[PDB]
Amino acid sequence: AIHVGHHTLVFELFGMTFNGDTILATAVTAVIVIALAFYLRAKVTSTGVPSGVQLFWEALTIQMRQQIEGSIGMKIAPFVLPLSVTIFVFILISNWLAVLPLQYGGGAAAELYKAPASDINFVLALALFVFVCYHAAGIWRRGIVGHPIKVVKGHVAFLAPINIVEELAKPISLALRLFGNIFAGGILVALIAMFPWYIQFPNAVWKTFDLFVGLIQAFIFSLLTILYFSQSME
Amino acid sequence: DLNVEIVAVERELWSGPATFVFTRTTAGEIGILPRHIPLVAQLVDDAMVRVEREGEDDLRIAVDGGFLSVTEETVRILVENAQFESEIDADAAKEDAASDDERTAAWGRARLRALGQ
Amino acid sequence: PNAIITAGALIGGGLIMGGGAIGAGIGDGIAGNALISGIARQPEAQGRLFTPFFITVGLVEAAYFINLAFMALFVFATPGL
Amino acid sequence: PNAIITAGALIGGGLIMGGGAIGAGIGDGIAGNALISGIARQPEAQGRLFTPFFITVGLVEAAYFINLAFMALFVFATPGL
Amino acid sequence: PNAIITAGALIGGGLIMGGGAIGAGIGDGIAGNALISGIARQPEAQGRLFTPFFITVGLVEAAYFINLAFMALFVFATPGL
Amino acid sequence: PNAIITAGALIGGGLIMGGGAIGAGIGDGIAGNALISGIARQPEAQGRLFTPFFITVGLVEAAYFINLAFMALFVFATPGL
Amino acid sequence: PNAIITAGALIGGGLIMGGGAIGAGIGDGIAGNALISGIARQPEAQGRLFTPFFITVGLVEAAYFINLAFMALFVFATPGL
Amino acid sequence: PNAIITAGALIGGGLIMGGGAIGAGIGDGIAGNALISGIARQPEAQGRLFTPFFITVGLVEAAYFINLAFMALFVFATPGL
Amino acid sequence: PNAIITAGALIGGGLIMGGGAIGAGIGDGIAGNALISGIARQPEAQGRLFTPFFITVGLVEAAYFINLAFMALFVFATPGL
Amino acid sequence: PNAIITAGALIGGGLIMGGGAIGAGIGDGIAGNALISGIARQPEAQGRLFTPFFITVGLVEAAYFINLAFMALFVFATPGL
Amino acid sequence: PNAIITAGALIGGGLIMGGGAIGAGIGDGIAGNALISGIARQPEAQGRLFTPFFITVGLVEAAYFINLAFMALFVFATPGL
Amino acid sequence: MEVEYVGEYSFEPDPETLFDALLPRYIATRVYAALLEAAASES
Amino acid sequence: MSIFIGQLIGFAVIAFIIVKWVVPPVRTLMRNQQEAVRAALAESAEAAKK
Amino acid sequence: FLIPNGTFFAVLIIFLIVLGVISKWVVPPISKVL
Ligand SMILES: O=c1c(NCc2ccccn2)c(-c2ccc(N3CCOCC3)cc2)c1=O
Repeated sequence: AIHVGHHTLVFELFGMTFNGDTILATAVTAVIVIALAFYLRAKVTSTGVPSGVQLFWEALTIQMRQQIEGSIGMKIAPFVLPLSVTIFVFILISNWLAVLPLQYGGGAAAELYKAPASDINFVLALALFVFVCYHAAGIWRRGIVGHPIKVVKGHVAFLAPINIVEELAKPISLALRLFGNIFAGGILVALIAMFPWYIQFPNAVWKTFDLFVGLIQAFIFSLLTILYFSQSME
Repeated sequence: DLNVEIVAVERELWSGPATFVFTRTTAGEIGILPRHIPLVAQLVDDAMVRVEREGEDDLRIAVDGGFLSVTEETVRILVENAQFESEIDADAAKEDAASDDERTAAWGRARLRALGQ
Repeated sequence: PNAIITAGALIGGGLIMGGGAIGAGIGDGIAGNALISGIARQPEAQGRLFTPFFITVGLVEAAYFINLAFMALFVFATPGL
Repeated sequence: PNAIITAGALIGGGLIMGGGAIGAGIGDGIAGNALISGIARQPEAQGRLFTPFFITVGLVEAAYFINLAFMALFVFATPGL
Repeated sequence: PNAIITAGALIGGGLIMGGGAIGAGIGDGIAGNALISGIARQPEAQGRLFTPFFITVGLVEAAYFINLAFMALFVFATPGL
Repeated sequence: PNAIITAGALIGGGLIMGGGAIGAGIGDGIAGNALISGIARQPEAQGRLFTPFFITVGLVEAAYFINLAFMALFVFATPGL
Repeated sequence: PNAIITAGALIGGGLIMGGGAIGAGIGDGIAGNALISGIARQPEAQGRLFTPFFITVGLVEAAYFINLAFMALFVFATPGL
Repeated sequence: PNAIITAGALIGGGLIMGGGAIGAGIGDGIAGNALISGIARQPEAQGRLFTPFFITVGLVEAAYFINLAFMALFVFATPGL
Repeated sequence: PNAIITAGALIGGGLIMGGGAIGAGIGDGIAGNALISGIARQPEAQGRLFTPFFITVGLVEAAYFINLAFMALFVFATPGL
Repeated sequence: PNAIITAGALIGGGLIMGGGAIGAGIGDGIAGNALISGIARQPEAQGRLFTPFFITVGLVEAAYFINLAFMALFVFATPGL
Repeated sequence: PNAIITAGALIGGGLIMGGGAIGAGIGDGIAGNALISGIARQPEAQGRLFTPFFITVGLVEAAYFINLAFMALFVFATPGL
Repeated sequence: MEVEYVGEYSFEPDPETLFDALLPRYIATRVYAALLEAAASES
Repeated sequence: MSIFIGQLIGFAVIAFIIVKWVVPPVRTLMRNQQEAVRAALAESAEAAKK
Repeated sequence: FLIPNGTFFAVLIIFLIVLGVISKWVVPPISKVL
């Protein structure tokens, strides 16, 4: 049978419970991202032919700057560029790492590395950080008094009740879209684990979707973050 | 009934009454019977036109970059240059349809469509 | 008593996902229809249409995946059990 | 007694959320179709089309949210339970 | 007896709200599609267009809100209880 | 006996009213799409498109309201018992 | 026995009416969309377009009204009692 | 037992007619949208447009009427009774 | 036991043919809308368009009739039972 | 016990084939609408349009046939007995 | 108890796949409509239109397969059993 | 070209692209009319 | 083990797919981009020299 | 499953650390290169 939750390495500290497996997966993806960043630093050059990681970073930064400038120029929001990029890779590397052959049989199926996005804590951390950050940006640009006023007013004043709710919806959905996309997958690949090995082709088909959908979800998450910044920064 | 005025910048080509007029606009094929809604459209660079009227045969026109206007009584077809079926030369059109120049190739293909295929 | 509630929760979650999948599939198909039509009309649109497109998908998927979240509550954490 | 009421409430909430998701996904996809088509026709429209768009999206998702609220009133709270 | 009637009322209200939300979301998306397309094609007609838009939405939402009115009556008044 | 009949009547009335809501909302949205687009293309047609519009809406609303009546006949009155 | 058949008949008649209403509303909206678009394009086309329109509606509403009669058969004089 | 079988047959026939009515109404509306649009665009082509129309209708209505036939089998014959 | 299985088979077949009817009617209506729009555009093309139109109608009717055969399997040769 | 499971499996299979038929019919009709339209505008495009068509149909029909297989599961190899 | 839960899980999975099939089929058809229309308008655009198409498909099919997952969860790994 | 307002229709595929394709044609037609007027005047 | 073997074979299949159909295009793009960077560097070079 | 716990912070800090490394040693160098 399938299980939901059942996190491993769970511990308790400071009066709070922590999912050890989720933290370990987040740390693994974070250290991979940091290794990529430091390899760029060690091998970044403008006077010579770029490295592979340099090309990847240039492409991602150019894309994110293109989305930012098309909605909110970096003269107003230069800080959302280092954000939108990391949110991408942090999510992307988080999802694609689940494509490694790290699934085995306990007889219940288990995985050494389970995608952090499959945990509500990871997605909520990312989504609420984005929420707080772009609300702070909106407060800065419109003022602590004017920002709530323009948030409630929105584009149409008399639609105020439909505005506030949407503002509270942005984070939740921004999280739930990421979690549901990956959590669901965590069940599919577990269900595929019930097949015998010679029937268990379905992993190849789903894994490719997981690559595709993880890339799409990283892109959508980052781009919706940029859009939220564009909206909250006038 | 319809009256079709196929007019060229140089001169007019035909203005007699017609029952049905058919041609390839840039949006696709189109046919017109009387009382059609007023319209403005651009013909494809290789557009061919066919007009059907009482008794007489089908009048086929090789049209170069024309424009079709539909009015509450008239249907006018402006053409940079248009040639009737009775005037076209098969060998010359065949040779020109393969020309490298886009305009020349389109004109040749229009002339072939005026004959067939 | 728990069996009845479990069957009801399964049916409810099935309805949740049926609606979510209908909405997601149809909305994503419509958004992709717009994307494909725009790219066919003006090829370079490739560059600029993935921003509004993935926003639309982002809106279409939300209503789906939120439902999916509320499915997990229905199926794995049945509120009224 | 309460088992039947809870099962009925779960089924009703599933219906609410399925209908809400269908409406939201399909309406958002339809609105994003117009948004994508307009941006394809005119890239500058990128700027001005989000105001009509996000009005639509919001009105379309109102029905989703109100429904969602009442689903929270169905499964967590339960009239007649 | 009251348990069965309450479960039926919950299911009926869920059907009402699911259908109402489907109609509301899809109709609002369709109307906003016309609004967005018109504003893209004719930018100066924005104010000119919000009148026929909010009218149509006002109709669509009306259909929704009537249904909501009834759903409360189903779940809180529950005729025949 | 009256409990089962009343539960069935509530479910049937919910189906009637939800289907009427879907039809009314989607038809009103579709008609409003034409209204908004025509007004976008023709400022003057504003006056003359209200006649074809309210006729269409009149039909779309009619099927809705009839359902409402029957829904009442299902829930307030009960044809069976 | 009669109570179960009555509840089933009420549910079936509700399904009939919901389907008939969805079809009627959406078809009438789709036909009125063409009517409004044609009358916006050509304003003098009104008298010409009411014949194709009322035919379509005549078909659409026909499918609706048939569902009424059978609904009555389901609801009043329930078969198989 | 027939009570249960008869109730199930009534629900099944109601589903059959609901689906048939949805399909008939929506397909007839869609076909009449094309008929009205063509007769608006080409007033003189009505005769050439009604033959494709009544063909299309003749298809969708068939799907309706076939369903109706089977409804009777469910409602009056009740094969499993 | 059979009465329950028979009622379930009847409801399943009702869903089977309801979905078949919805799909058949709407798909045939859309294909006929395309056919009628094409013939209004180019009234001499009636002969050419019947091949794609009949291919589409054949696909839709193949789906519909495979579903009607599976309803027949459900009702007259109920699996299990 | 087995009777209830079989009835539920039959209802599930009826829902699956019904949704599958809706999807197949509507998607095939939508794709054939584009096929017929494109062949109407471009008579010679047939050759190049049957490849994108049978691709998209190939997807849509796939969604159908998958369901069919699983429905056989539900009804012949019904899990959970 | 397990019989009721199994029947509910089967009905829920049937709803899940019905919705998934509807969404996948209709979205694939809608995307294929754009693909066919664009390849008709721009025959040389086919290679460029597959990327927007297979992305769109890749979305809707995903929504399908996710449903296929949670059906297998309901049917083969019934939660709450 | 200046725009002059006079005082107190369907399009395929859209009126803006048609306008773009027709303005060069209008300029060509006016140049042609000028050339014919010049030829008659020269004669 | 059976689960591990099955998922490993699936991973191998997807790896082969990406290496034979996804790696080639991406690789090109990387090389074409590098071409560009080196080229621009050298062109600045020649413009300054010239 | 949907109830958060301390991991919400544990992830957040890590993300911030990444948001630091990228915001200092990635984005500024890449912007300079471009
Ligand atoms: O994602 C995003 C999403 N909605 C997805 C969703 C969440 C819950 C339920 C259903 N759908 C939105 C969104 C953002 C703003 C907005 N408006 C602002 C202007 O004034 C009207 C409201 C409307 C929508 C996403 O960005």
